[PDB]
Amino acid sequence: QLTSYDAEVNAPI
Amino acid sequence: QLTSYDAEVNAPI
Amino acid sequence: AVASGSGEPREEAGALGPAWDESQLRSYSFPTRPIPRLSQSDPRAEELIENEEPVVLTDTNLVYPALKWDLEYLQENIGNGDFSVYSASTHKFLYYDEKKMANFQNFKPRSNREEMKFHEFVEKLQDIQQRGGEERLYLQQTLNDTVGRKIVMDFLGFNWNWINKQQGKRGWGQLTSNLLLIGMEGNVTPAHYEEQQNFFAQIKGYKRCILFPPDQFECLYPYPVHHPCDRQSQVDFDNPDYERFPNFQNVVGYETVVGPGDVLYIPMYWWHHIESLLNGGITITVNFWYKGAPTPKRIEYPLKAHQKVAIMRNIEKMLGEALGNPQEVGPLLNTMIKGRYN
Amino acid sequence: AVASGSGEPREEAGALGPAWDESQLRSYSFPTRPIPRLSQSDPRAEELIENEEPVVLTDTNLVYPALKWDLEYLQENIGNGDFSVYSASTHKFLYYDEKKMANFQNFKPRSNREEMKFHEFVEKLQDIQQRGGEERLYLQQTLNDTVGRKIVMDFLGFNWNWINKQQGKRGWGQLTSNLLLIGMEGNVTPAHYEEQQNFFAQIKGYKRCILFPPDQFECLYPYPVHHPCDRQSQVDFDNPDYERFPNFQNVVGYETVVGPGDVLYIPMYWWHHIESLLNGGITITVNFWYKGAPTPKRIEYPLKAHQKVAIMRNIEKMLGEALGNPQEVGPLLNTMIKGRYN
Ligand SMILES: O=C(O)CCC(=O)C(=O)O
Ligand SMILES: O=C(O)CCC(=O)C(=O)O
Ligand SMILES: [Zn+2]
Ligand SMILES: [Zn+2]
Repeated sequence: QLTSYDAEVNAPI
Repeated sequence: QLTSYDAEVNAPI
Repeated sequence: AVASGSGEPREEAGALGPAWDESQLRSYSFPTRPIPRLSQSDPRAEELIENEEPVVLTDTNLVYPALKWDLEYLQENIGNGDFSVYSASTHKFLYYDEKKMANFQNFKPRSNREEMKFHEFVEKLQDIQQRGGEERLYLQQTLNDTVGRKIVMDFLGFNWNWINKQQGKRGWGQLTSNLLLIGMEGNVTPAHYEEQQNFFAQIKGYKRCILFPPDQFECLYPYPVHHPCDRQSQVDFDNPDYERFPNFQNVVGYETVVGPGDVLYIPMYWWHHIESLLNGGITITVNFWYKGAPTPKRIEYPLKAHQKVAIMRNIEKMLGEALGNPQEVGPLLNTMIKGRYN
Repeated sequence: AVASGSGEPREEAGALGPAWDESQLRSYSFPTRPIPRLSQSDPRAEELIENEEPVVLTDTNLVYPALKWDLEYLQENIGNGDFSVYSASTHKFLYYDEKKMANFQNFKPRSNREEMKFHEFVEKLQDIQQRGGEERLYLQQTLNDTVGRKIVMDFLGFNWNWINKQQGKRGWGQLTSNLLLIGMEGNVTPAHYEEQQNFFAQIKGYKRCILFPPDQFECLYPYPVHHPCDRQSQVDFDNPDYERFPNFQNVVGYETVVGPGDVLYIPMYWWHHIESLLNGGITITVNFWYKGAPTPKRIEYPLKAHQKVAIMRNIEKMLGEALGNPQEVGPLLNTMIKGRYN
């Protein structure tokens, strides 16, 4: 789970 | 869970 | 020779001269080598995407119907939704997350967001040029269902066949957003990485894209994860502070200049710096952001760079949560390391 | 005046002179204040344990039947199990975890463990003194069911009534072990902390116990968690390296000298340095190690020092596991912080 990742980008969710 | 702790002491488990 | 950067400008068809020239590119302190510019049909291209390395594809027809877009056509057809338009008095449009600003009271953004209608954006833009002003605007808005019908018909004409097969072949998640970016010549988006995959489709004008692999994390000094500028480099590429950022002396880029019709694969976690060419007029781009593949249910060693980056982000996030306040994250990390691991 | 250290030595009953004197204490670079020495019946004592602060209790009768123990009585009664006996040519018996040594090939313990029968321990000890040798021994063995019957009867005579009410009142877990420690005069156990609670029951001879609160973590520089010397201070108290360990200049201790009949509450996570008085003859102690209370199902702020220590340990442990190798923990942490949080 330490290699899990979310999906943040240069734009509002 | 980051504040959970085990029970290590200066003696073999 | 091998740090050839963007290469010699390509010649436009019908002897219309070089598409741009070297004087239109800002100058930086680090060297760069070219990103490969290939045909969509070329196995090497497929090999690059498969390995999560950048490639400029020249003939995908991804956004063929958008190629006719310009301000008039869009003012006429894009509808009456609100568009986020950033305003600044510097060329650098540093991205910041407004939801994180409450925790960093002393963060003072150099760029301001104004919501406005497309026609207002074109007016404001027109006003500037006419009164010869220095302010800059960058419109950055996700495409959504308020857009008019011709834009809908354009979008639907995108090469979904080609890009859906990419999404499938790579095992990526869902398409999350298509950002429409419209910028004034000389605008820069400073270096950052994204936690999604990106096919970056250039429509109007020229952009120089400088990329760095995930393994340059140590040279690029991202802001703390809870800072508004999470994922963005702290380094001012126009005036690098080598005392604070010594390893920016070791940074090496991959670069290209994309124009109308080109699509740049920006692989997830790859750093990128994006500039609209000096004296190039306005630029338009639309991007395509996919969630990446699920991580293996079990991890294989040696770990890759991007997996260490994911780890580092999760450690900062968990610390912020456990300590109850993001500003304690640094003091704790320092106490962890000083005299013990440094 | 208020850094009074251990205080003026107490006078033994029947005018048998000071129990020890100041010349028997090693000298260190930091100051200390006294640990309170109280009666078991004294509400302040109860208040101290409740707050997890150290207190020497003078009249618990915890190990009353062990007070007659000496080498002869124990050689005669302790049975024929094996006893771990550490051997060294320095006064410092740095604890190390043998299961962690595989990962730190370059760790070279200054002390060696030899398994041997109690009678062999007394012989070896006798040999040394007679040939006037310099080697030192420290026997450190958990008490178990191989011990002879009088030892069983002694143990059973301990003040379980008093200590079981402590365990209950504090919400502690199970008693896990009773270590029997038998040491030669001038032996030192260098500073470390334990992840259990400890009532430390002195039986024969005198020990000076120097404690530091969990909030001195930054001054005491524990080894990395995956190192054999996890929980132990890196600092050589006899020759402190202020360049590597600058904050050891700020360290402040709590000290006491315990003798026969005294019990020292060493609260979980409190650092302690333990020395058998110079020219004091042999020492015997038996300790009582309890798991601490379960942590609250939810955490209240502000967090306490020992909870930050727990956090730091869990971050190191998780990193070691995720990276697949403990030796990568430091490089990762450093990459995390440099130019970002320091
Ligand atoms: O073109 C720009 O200015 C920024 C685009 C970008 O960073 C992205 O699409 O991920
Ligand atoms: O007395 C000694 O030398 C060490 C005892 C100790 O560290 C303990 O009981 O936790
Ligand atoms: Zn981006
Ligand atoms: Zn201890």
